[PDB]
Amino acid sequence: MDEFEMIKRNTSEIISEEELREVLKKDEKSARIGFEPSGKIHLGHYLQIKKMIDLQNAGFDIIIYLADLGAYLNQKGELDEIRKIGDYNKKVFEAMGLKAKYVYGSENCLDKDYTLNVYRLALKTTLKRARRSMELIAREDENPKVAEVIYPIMQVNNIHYSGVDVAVGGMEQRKIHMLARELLPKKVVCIHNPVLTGLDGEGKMSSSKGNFIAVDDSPEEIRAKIKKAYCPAGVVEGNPIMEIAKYFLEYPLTIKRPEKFGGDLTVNSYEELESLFKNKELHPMDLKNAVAEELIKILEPIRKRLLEH
Amino acid sequence: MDEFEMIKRNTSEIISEEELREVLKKDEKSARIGFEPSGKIHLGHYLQIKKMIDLQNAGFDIIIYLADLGAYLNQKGELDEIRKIGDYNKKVFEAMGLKAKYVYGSENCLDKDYTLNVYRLALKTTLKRARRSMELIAREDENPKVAEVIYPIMQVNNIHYSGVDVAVGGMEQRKIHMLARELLPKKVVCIHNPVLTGLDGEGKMSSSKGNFIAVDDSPEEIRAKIKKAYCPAGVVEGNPIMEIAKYFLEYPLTIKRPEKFGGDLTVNSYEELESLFKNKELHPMDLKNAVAEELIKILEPIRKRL
Repeated sequence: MDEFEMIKRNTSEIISEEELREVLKKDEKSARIGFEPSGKIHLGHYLQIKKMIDLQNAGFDIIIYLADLGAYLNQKGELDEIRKIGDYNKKVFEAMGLKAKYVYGSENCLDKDYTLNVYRLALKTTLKRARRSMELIAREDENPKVAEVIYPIMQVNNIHYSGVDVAVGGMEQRKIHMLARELLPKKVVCIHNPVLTGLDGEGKMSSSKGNFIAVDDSPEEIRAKIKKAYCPAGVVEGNPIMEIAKYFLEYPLTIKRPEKFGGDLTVNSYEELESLFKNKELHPMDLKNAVAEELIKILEPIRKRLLEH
Repeated sequence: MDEFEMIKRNTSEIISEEELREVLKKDEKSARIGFEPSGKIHLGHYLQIKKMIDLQNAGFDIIIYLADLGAYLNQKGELDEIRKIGDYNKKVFEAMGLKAKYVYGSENCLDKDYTLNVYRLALKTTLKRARRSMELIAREDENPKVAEVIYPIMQVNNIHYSGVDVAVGGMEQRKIHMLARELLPKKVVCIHNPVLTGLDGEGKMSSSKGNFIAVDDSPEEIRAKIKKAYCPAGVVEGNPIMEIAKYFLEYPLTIKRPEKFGGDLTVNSYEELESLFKNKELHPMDLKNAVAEELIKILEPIRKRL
C-alpha cells in the first residue's frame, strides 16, 4: 500500500509520475476536480469521487468544483436551474464519505483579475486548440457557438485560481488539462480516470438515458438496469458490467449460482473473474446478478443518506 | 438646419433612418462610440468626434468608450500602457470641443453582471459569425486566438450595458453593429461614418503608422505630409486630400495661387472644388497648399490645447 500506487490504481494515465512523486513530498498539497451539474449522479461520477478519496487519504486537500457556469456554456440550460442541480449534486457528493471543499464556478465571478485572466488566457489560446480540446465534451451543434471556445479557458482559469497541485478528471479532460500545463505558470499533475461504458454498451455512461446506474437508484431499478444491460458472453473490452466489477466491487467476491449451473464460485480477484468470463465458465446472467446485488450494498449507505436528510 | 439631416451629414449609412427619427422624439437620448487607444489621434478619429458633437447638439448625451480591454484582446499591448494612452486620448477628445461621459472598458467590465452577459451572448454567437465580423478590425495573425472572437461580443455588451439608443462607428464596425441588433433586446440605431483613405493611398488612415495627419501635428509635419501625399490629378475617388477637403474645410474658401496658374480663386463649396479638380483647372500642388494651410488653422486650437 504505497500512496503513489494507491493513487495510480485504476487510472488511465498520470502526467507525470515524477512530478506526482515530487508533489507527495510536500506536507501541504491539494487536488481539484470539476463536474458539470447533472440531474443524476451515476457510477461515472462516483468512480472519480473514489479517486478523490484516495488522494485525500494520501494527504491532499480536496476541492470539488461544481461547474455550473461551464455547464451553462455547454448548453445545459438556464444558470440558476443548473445551480439548483449543482446544489443537489453537492448533497450527493457530501454523502459519499468525502471530506472536501465545494466551489461554484459562478463564485469566482467575480474576482476582477479572475475574469481578467479569462481574457489573458484567451490571448494565449488559439481557436483551433480550444475547439480541439472540446471534441469529447460538447454534443455537436450545427454552426458551433463562441461559448464553446470560452469553455476550456474557463476550466484552465479555475485550475489556476484553485491553486491545486493536481488536476483530476476523465480521459476526455486531457486536452483541456494539456492546455492548463501550457497556459499556467505552475504545471499541475494530471490524473485521468477511465471513462465508464454505458449500460446500453455503446457510448459513455452519460446524461440520464437509462444508460446509467445512479448512486441513489432503488434496488428494483438497479436490478432491472443491470439485467437489461449490454453484456455479451466472453467480451470484456467495452463490457460495462465487467467494468463495474473492476472499479467498484470488493474481492475476494462470492458469486451465487444454482448447483445445476455449477455451485457457488468465489473469485479472489477481478482478473480471475475476467479469465472465467472469457472462457465462458461464468455466464452473463450470473455475472449480472452478483454485480447488481453487490452494487445495492455498496450504494445503500449513499442512498439512505439522501432519502432523506 | 434640422436634427435629422445635421446628423446624417457626411455619414455613410443609418440603420435605420426611421428608427433615428423615433429616437429623436424621445425626451432622453444617448449615443455611444468605442475607441481603441492609439498613440496618434488623426483625422479619422476627428471625423467621428465631429459627428458625436453633431449628436450632442441634437439632445444626445454622449458616451465615449475608451476600449482598453478591446485593444488588449486585439494585441495592442498590456492594459496599463493602453490605459495611459486612453488618458491621452481622453485629453485629445476633450480638446476637440467635446464634453462627454468617458468610460473605460475595464471599468464596467470585470463585473459579475457584465461577465455573465458576455457568456450569454457567447452562447448566442457562432464562431463563424464572430470571426467574420472581425475581418476589417482584427490584428493579422496566422494563428487566430480566442481573444479575436471574444472581442466583438464584448463590444455589443458594452452597447447593451450603456443603454444607449445610437451606436456610432466607422464602416468597419458594420458587421459588429449588426450583431448588436440581433443579440440585444434593444435594437440600437447604427450610424456609420466613412473610412478616410490614408495619405499615401495604400490603405486607410489608422494608423498606419504613417499615412496620417495627427490633430496635434506641427504645421511643419502637416505641410510636409500633405506635399508628399497621394493626389492624382483629376481623380477624386481614393484621393485623401479631396476627402480632407470635403470633411473638414470651411466654405466658401479661397486658394492662394500665383497668376501664372490662374491666380487666387474662390470656391463656394467642396463641389465647386471637386468640379475644378476633375476639369484640371486646379492642380494637385495648389490644392495641397490650400488643404495644408487650412488644416493648420482648423486643428490649431486643438494642438494648442495639448
